Amino acid sequence: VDFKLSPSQLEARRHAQAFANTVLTKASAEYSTQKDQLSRFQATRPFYREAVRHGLIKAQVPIPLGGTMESLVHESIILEELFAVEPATSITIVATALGLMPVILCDSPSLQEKFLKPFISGEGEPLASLMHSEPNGTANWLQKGGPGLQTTARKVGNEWVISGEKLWPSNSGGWDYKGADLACVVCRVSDDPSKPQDPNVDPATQIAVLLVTRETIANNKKDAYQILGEPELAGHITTSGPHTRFTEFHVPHENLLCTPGLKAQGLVETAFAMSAALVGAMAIGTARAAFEEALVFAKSDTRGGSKHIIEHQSVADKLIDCKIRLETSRLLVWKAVTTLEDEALEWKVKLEMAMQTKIYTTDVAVECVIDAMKAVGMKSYAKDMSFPRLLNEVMCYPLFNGGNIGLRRRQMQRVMALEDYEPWAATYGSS
Amino acid sequence: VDFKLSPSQLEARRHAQAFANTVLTKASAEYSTQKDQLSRFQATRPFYREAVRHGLIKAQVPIPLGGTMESLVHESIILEELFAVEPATSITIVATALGLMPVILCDSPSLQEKFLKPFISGEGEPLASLMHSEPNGTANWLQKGGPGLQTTARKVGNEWVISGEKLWPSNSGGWDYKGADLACVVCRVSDDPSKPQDPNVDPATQIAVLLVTRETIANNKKDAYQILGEPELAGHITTSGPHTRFTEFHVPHENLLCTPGLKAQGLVETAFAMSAALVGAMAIGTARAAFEEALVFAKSDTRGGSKHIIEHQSVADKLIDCKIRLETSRLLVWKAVTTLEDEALEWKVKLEMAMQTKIYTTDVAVECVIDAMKAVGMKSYAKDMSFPRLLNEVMCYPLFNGGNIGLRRRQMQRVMALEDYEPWAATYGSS
Amino acid sequence: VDFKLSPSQLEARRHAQAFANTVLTKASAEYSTQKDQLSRFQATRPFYREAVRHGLIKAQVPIPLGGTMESLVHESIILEELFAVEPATSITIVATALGLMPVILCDSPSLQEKFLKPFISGEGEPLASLMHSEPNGTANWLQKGGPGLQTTARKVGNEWVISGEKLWPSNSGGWDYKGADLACVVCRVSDDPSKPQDPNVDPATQIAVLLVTRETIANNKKDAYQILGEPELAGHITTSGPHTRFTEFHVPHENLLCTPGLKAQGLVETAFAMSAALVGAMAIGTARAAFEEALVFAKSDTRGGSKHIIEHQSVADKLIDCKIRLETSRLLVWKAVTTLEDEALEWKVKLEMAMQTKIYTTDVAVECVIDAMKAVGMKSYAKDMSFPRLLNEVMCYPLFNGGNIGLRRRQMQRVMALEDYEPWAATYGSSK
Amino acid sequence: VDFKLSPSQLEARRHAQAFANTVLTKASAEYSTQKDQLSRFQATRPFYREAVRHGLIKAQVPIPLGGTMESLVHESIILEELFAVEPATSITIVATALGLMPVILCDSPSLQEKFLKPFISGEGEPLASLMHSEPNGTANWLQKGGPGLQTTARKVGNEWVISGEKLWPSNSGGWDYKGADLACVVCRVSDDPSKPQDPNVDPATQIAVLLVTRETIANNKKDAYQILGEPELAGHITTSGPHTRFTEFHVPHENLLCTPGLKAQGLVETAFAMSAALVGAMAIGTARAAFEEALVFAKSDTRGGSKHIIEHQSVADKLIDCKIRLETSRLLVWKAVTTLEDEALEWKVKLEMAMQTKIYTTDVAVECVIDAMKAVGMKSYAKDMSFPRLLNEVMCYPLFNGGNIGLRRRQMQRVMALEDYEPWAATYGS
Ligand SMILES: Cc1cc2nc3c(=O)[nH]c(=O)nc-3n(C[C@H](O)[C@H](O)[C@H](O)COP(=O)(O)OP(=O)(O)OC[C@H]3O[C@@H](n4cnc5c(N)ncnc54)[C@H](O)[C@@H]3O)c2cc1C
Ligand SMILES: Cc1cc2nc3c(=O)[nH]c(=O)nc-3n(C[C@H](O)[C@H](O)[C@H](O)COP(=O)(O)OP(=O)(O)OC[C@H]3O[C@@H](n4cnc5c(N)ncnc54)[C@H](O)[C@@H]3O)c2cc1C
Ligand SMILES: Cc1cc2nc3c(=O)[nH]c(=O)nc-3n(C[C@H](O)[C@H](O)[C@H](O)COP(=O)(O)OP(=O)(O)OC[C@H]3O[C@@H](n4cnc5c(N)ncnc54)[C@H](O)[C@@H]3O)c2cc1C
Ligand SMILES: Cc1cc2nc3c(=O)[nH]c(=O)nc-3n(C[C@H](O)[C@H](O)[C@H](O)COP(=O)(O)OP(=O)(O)OC[C@H]3O[C@@H](n4cnc5c(N)ncnc54)[C@H](O)[C@@H]3O)c2cc1C
Repeated sequence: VDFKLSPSQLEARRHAQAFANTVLTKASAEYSTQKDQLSRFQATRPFYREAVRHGLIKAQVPIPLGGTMESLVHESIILEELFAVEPATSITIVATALGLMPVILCDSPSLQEKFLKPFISGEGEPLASLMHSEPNGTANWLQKGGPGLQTTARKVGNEWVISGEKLWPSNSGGWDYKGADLACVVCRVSDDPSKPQDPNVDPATQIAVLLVTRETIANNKKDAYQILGEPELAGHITTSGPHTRFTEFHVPHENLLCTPGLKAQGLVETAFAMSAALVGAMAIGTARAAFEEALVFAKSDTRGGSKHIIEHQSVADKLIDCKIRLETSRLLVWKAVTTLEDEALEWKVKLEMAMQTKIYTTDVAVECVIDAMKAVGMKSYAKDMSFPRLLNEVMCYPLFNGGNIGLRRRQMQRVMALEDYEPWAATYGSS
Repeated sequence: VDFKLSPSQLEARRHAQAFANTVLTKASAEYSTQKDQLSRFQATRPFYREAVRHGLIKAQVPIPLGGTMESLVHESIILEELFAVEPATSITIVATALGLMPVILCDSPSLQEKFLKPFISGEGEPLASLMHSEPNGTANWLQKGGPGLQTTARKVGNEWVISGEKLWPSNSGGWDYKGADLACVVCRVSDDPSKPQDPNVDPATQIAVLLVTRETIANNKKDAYQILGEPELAGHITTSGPHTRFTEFHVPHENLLCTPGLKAQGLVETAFAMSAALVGAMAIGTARAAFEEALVFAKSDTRGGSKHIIEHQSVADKLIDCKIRLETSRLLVWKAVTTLEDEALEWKVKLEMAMQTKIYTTDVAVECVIDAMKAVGMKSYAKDMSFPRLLNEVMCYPLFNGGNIGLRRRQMQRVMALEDYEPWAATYGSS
Repeated sequence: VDFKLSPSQLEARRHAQAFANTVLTKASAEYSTQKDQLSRFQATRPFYREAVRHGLIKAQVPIPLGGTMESLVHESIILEELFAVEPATSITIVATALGLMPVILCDSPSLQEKFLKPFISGEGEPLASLMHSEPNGTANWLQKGGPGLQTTARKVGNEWVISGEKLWPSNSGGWDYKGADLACVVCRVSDDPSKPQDPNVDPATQIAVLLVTRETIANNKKDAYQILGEPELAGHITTSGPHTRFTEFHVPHENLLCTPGLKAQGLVETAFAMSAALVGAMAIGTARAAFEEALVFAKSDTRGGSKHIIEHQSVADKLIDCKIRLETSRLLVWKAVTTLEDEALEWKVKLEMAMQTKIYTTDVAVECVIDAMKAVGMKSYAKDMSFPRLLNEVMCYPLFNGGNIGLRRRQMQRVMALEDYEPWAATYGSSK
Repeated sequence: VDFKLSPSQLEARRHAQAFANTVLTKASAEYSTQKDQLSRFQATRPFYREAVRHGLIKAQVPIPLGGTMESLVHESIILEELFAVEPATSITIVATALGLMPVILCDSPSLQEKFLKPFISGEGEPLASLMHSEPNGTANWLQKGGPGLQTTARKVGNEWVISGEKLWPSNSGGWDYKGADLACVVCRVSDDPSKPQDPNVDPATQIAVLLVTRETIANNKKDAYQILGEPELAGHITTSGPHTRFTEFHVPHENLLCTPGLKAQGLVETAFAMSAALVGAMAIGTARAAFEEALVFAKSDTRGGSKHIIEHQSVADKLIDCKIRLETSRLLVWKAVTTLEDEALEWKVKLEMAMQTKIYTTDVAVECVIDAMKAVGMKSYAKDMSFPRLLNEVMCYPLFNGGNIGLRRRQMQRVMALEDYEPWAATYGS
């Protein structure tokens, strides 16, 4: 076993660090003045432009598919460096990666070649979005006997017709509310949308993913695709994840990602299991920023006494606790992405590892920031330090990309409950 | 041992509820338009006027002194209800109450009579402020061999001169920066302000409190009292606790609160101990709002499944923990304030009890809000729910009114180390 | 709202401390030499005898029933003091109180006179036991469509016939495996125990509670009542809570506590709700022993340093955390028992408050002992300090008297899910 | 970066599992029958003899020194599997390993050849002990201004004379109270043993380590080495770790491990930093055993309901928390022992990683056993299940090998305060 980093992993970090300090630091001046989420998203566009120019969007796509992604560990290193400085724009890149994911993961070379083309080109500001989440919630989307997804699709002649709404999909409306360059819209197949899901059919068998571009939207009536709102978020205030409504929205059959059913469900699951592991690097960056600020304060400030506050056992204990959390978190992330990439392992082993990573890293990032604030004391509470930003940003992570309580713990529980569950298969091999 | 609320206690609750619901619910429409801390604070003035009209500022002064304060339990119940709805204005009442505490507590009926006058009157918008906090910190203000406080007073004729800076004390500059109606100003006595605090005298013997009114500020040079800045706070965005420089600020010897030394220190200590216990009522209110919003949602939203989410064991567990935290917190506060009102108990017993309460209630209120958010899920992260505001507001409590790590734990630690410490004396009497 | 203790409350404390110090401290010399759980329990009998002679068994019964119990706060005070010193015997008093509770709680003056008599007499060592728990578990006993209690009862002639097994109930086989003086056996009614519980009958309608005395077991054939085993416990090593089998065991109709069904269930629930609140006083006692052993040590020992270890912030933070846990716990127990005594409040309100109390106090006591051990350091791991004993003892509380995970949180969850749930009813009263 | 185990790491696992199953499972029948720490310890001798015969004492010594230790990850793997079955004897192997460390780590080929020889032989049941801990405690043993260690040493001609008491060093008195085969006794230098440590000299500059054998004990007066007492322990009931008193105990100058001072302290510091990391494997072993037992139970028992209790979210949440604690702990331990083997990293980087690991893994292993018990419920409280044993064993770890509160957090805080502290040097290089 090995923990050493290669020259190009070391370079990937140097490059991501450089980008963060030279480019992303300048972003606050532009978005801090805007009146709302959308404007603050729009003021972010030139920084996403620079990220594309630096190859960061191209690096969200595997090498065999024309991108530059060297590995999932390189990816982890990049995300942590970025989120250590400024989640603005950084969150657009990662939201774009998710959106590309069902396409990256399908076994259809011609579909990939067409749809990933803008994203590997090294230019523009193309945006991808995985449109899964809904106003009514999705923790229970695969629950047999339940409502199911409220965005449905039916086949009409040689087209699919989407009806229903999405909420929260990052990047989905695009820069101008005329759409992301690529959106993957997860639908429940229903022939009469006003009929409840059949309580006797397994919900996973009814799942379709329909690709939807700016062109698809142009080719529809204006009212067929409405943005009804843009949530005002506690943190990550520069992202866009609108409330969209599809009313008799027409999509070409050739935009069906694969055959509706368990394969389509499996592509969503694998995309979201991969983000589950990666999202830990986001959490580590944010909490690393809280820890490093507090550490530098504690080593340079006596707080009106006769020694630096790091010499007080209780200040030390908090920073120790922060340190341990960050350390165990990065290890777990790296273990998990490395598990995901191992072709010898059963999916359920990869899935379980990814769930654990998401649950642990996200919950523990929150503790890390709060402890860092407690250690710095009253000064962490005013906006001339980073903490107020960090505090709101960190609380996203346990909630988002499938909430720990409703989704990730339930997915893990389900694997653990199977007869053939091998707890240590990712470590000690399969028995 | 009895827990039953009196008719006067239930009236105070009803009364505080009616004020919060009819008056403080309107506050937000006003201050959300303003674009900085002071603008927001001033927009709060009409609601503080209303609070004086409802007699809330007068309810802060005991009966034997012309105010209507019935008991500390009444006060606990009042603060809980205000904070469960709106910390705007509510925070001003409490900051005013802290400001008046040292006057309320001193041996001197003529000073009590002259300075409390505008607060017991029922008219105007009088503000008070107890000015202890400094830019360099205060956790070590009483450390022997330390630099002590940096706000110092010297005796020059029939006057005291103040040199130094203050940060954070809420209300200190009044509505307009011409000063609070009654500021107490905790000072280190130094004949030569440019000489370091002598490392050989207990710092608690150099303490002096000087009463500074809007009049004193008018009877001084325009450059003798300056507001250097106003912190943009993470939460409690409508409060004012600015950066204040005293340069050659002249104060009448008659405005001296008591004898410099252990008595002056004891007065600051007794004031901050009372606020330590009462701060838990603010923290309970903020957390109670988080819990009840989460509870109402759990009991009425299925989150796209077949049953209300409270029916999920993991969701219920979160709410159970919130509930427990809130219940133990309230008991501890009521026990704390009762202990402070008992005249048979030594001071160290009331101190230790008050310290516990500040530490517990404020740490646990943060947990309660985060858990409530986790139980609600993604929805809790947008501003059509209260949680974003509550999260920011709740992170104030472990940090403010003497942070737990630096101040309250060491105050408690000092007491427990004393040779004659009786841990259970507030419960089973002294032996 | 008022926290002062009365002279009679201060007397209950003094009396219990004196009892614990002078009597209960001699018990270890006796039970430590014994080779198994039963022997350790038997070696405890002289100390239970002394408990009776000090009237501690009579203070488990209300005054209106000929007992000397003054209140539930008095009770809580007494239990903290006893558990702060030694849970041997102390556990037997409280097991007995639980076993007496269904009888104490019924509305049947003649049964009370009859069955409670030996416990109010100040004589002998009479044992009671609430026999509910079972080999297969009880967290799901009331689950519609589940198998339900495996101890069943059927009426034959003017008698009931008990079939099946209990496990865990303290005192249940009495001093000698010939039975507690009074056991309340919780059964599910069933005419043919070979048949599964009916999945369309609400389980709570099928509950029965049968009084089983030493007289009742003597009147049965030898193999109708058998002790099959005695669990060897991590802590509370001197308590007895055996594995009992009933095979065709005959009980007289006159010993049925009340009509089978919801009223039987309500009796069990009420008793376990009361014990839920009082179990917190037992947790408080154990943890307080830990906190105080550590506090003393921390202010007497420098651990080769120049200042007493209480003077290190990390050590203080532990003790501060222990103290906060003990103070908040005690407040909650007094709040809960006080709420339970409040006639103006609905059952749901009392139940919820008791569940919280059990959950909080028992979880947090564990933490309190572990932190105290961490504060003292390596020395806390050797049997010449109390900690090894306290750590095994404290882990019982979250698991026993209805575990927090399977039972108590489920009970509280269910109350919280009711449309008419008022969270602060016990503080601010009901909104109609 | 790589997580894959080599063929020989998987073989070391198989070998440790098989030995734990075929041999260690029979230990309890012997020691349970016994009445006190020592007799329980002595009842363990045949199982150590089998550990030696299986090559396990030899695998505690590096290959350059004639042992068979393949690497510190192999070691981590070996200990995890041992402690997941039975800590008895298992503990004796690691106490021995620690007691050999300062000889393994010194740079003195003649001391190494001489003192490591019994332990690489494959024969007997030789024991080693690192005798550092004392009745008055050791968290403050390096405190300038303090009393310092209370076992002192002074030079008399061409020998050293030891004066003081040790408490807790596992194995120290050997099997029969006539001493470990090798003990490394750590003393403070004091010409006058009744004189208080000079408050003006750095205590680290006065540390000495003296090698004591069964022969050094034999060559002394009967009453110069007294075993005063044997603590009865909450768990790990089969170890010996006596209260020992040296009164005028003569050691040949040649048995002095190195030059007194910073270097002797450094040998002790490195030995305990290595153990600080490996001690995490033990804690994983105990906690894994708890977790596996609770998992098997939850997947096959309905607790009188209609479904396996693992289908209840509250139960699954406990097992998810245990699983996470174990997974993070193992990753951390492997990161730490690897960090320690990296010649390119400075010591303070290695120290800090090791302290993190001891603190995290041992704290978290406790919560893991307790959460496993709570998921299982009442039945976990009785001795027909493993939990009562596992509960007492697991509380050893946050407290032993330098307790977290007094020793390991202070060693870590001290590193974090240095001007040159690089938090991420072990991950992102210097
Ligand atoms: C809304 C609001 C209202 C406020 N109202 C008032 C008011 O009315 N009047 C007033 O005077 N102040 C007020 N303040 C400030 C408040 O009282 C703070 O608690 C005060 O500034 C002291 O801060 P601190 O406890 O973080 O200590 P600091 O001195 O700032 O220390 C900072 C941190 O350093 C560490 N530290 C320092 N010394 C030690 C030590 N000896 N041991 C262990 N750790 C140590 C601790 O981790 C501590 O948290 C207000 C602030 C806010 C935001
Ligand atoms: C910045 C940001 C980016 C986002 N990116 C995307 C994106 O790119 N694409 C996308 O599709 N979505 C995205 N989302 C949404 C995000 O992925 C959410 O996690 C998602 O909406 C599901 O939320 P939830 O986990 O709270 O589930 P919900 O269905 O909203 O359930 C909420 C809560 O109900 C409870 N609950 C419900 N069911 C159960 C159950 N069966 N068992 C136990 N508890 C239960 C839990 O407490 C849970 O937390 C984003 C959101 C944000 C803020
Ligand atoms: C000293 C001592 C004294 C005792 N006194 C008595 C007594 O006087 N009378 C008596 O009858 N018993 C007594 N007991 C037993 C005690 O009351 C136990 O709590 C009882 O056996 C039930 O145990 P349990 O809560 O673990 O439930 P179990 O039914 O055994 O379930 C075990 C575990 O399964 C899981 N589980 C099962 N169902 C669910 C669910 N629906 N949801 C979530 N999780 C679930 C939980 O993790 C639970 O902890 C005593 C035990 C001891 C050690
Ligand atoms: C099975 C077993 C095997 C062992 N093996 C060995 C061995 O082989 N060799 C050996 O030498 N020892 C051994 N030990 C002892 C073990 O290494 C202990 O950790 C050691 O004695 C140190 O104890 P301690 O950390 O509690 O510190 P102590 O000095 O005993 O202090 C105890 C407590 O005091 C407080 N404290 C003291 N100073 C401070 C401080 N400055 N700051 C904050 N808190 C402080 C802390 O809370 C600490 O936990 C063994 C013990 C056992 C049970």
